[PDB]
Amino acid sequence: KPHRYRPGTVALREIRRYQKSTELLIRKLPFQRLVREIAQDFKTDLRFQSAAIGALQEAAEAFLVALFEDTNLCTIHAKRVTIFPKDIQLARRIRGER
Amino acid sequence: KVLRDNIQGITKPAIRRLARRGGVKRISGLIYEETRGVLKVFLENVIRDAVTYTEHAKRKTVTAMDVVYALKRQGRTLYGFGG
Amino acid sequence: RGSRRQIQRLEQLLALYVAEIRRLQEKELDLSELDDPDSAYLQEARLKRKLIRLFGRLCELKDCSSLTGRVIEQRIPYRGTRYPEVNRRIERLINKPGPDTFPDYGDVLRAVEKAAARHSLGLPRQQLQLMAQDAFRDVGIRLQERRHLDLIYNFGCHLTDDYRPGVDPALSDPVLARRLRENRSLAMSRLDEVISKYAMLQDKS
Repeated sequence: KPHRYRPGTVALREIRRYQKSTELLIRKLPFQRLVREIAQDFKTDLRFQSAAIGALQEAAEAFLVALFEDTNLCTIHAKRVTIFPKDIQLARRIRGER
Repeated sequence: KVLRDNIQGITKPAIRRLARRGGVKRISGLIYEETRGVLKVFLENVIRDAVTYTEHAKRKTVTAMDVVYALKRQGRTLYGFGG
Repeated sequence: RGSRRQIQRLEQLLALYVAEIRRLQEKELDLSELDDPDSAYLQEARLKRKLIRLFGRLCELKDCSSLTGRVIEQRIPYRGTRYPEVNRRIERLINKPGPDTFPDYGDVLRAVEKAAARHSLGLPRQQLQLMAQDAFRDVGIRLQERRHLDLIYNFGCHLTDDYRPGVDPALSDPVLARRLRENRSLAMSRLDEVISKYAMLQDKS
């Protein structure tokens, strides 16, 4: 059982959230620019807490990955196949949401 | 016949890696555009609810808390957060 | 054992990083700021990276692993087949460290085939395929569960740490509740529509 480091000045629950931020796959500049793109259609005077952008990004990447997990789980072939839009849709109907 | 779509924004390799993170190793051409489109629609959906909360609070800033209450309304993604 | 003084100095820096991260988390970005490559959000991201590197260096200095107690660090056991040799290879497959661990059917089938071949189990093709399919299903559920918990136990920041669902403003304002209900119907149709749009496009090709 590996030795665990527990900083005296920062709780691990904080460290874990910062760690997950570094694991995100979409570049953060294009991500915030996509939020801007959406926000412009609502209201030109909208502001966003930085923390809100981060929450949006963490959840959005999870949402996308789960769509692929579901498609993966519904795809059973001896030889590997390329995933198409129809595959996502069916898997969503079998395993996915609403 | 074949054609390369232009964009500014979310790159093919990011989308390939998101798919891979879900176990999907091979995606078709349309998956790239579809992934960007789905991502945008999901964000619109969350932001629509978040701004509904923001306006209810009579604020002009969307807070992380507005985004949480919104996310909880979008189904399984954040299900169970906060207890 | 690492230098006590240097550990103390580095841990102070670590907390200094945390305070600045929190400050940036509270910054309010207008539309022009969301277009800025040096926005508070990007500064915040850079600092989280810097902090995680420092955390790692502190782990080394204290002769510890780099674990942080993430849910995805927890091993998922697999004992689903009647062949322990197969079970082991599957368990190894699904417990490779990091956020990208999620096999496809082919990965599971290969693991079954490889274990069978290595230990000369003499299992026929169709039996291997059934074994792999049952396994893939079982571990798929557990992998999604572990990631989901990893997300909800490690989400947000100090600004959201006092959230609880019973404080939702919609619970005591039916006008708000009604608009959110209307939003929900739209949101579901919008998602269906984009998923269907790309299916339709595939059909025209």
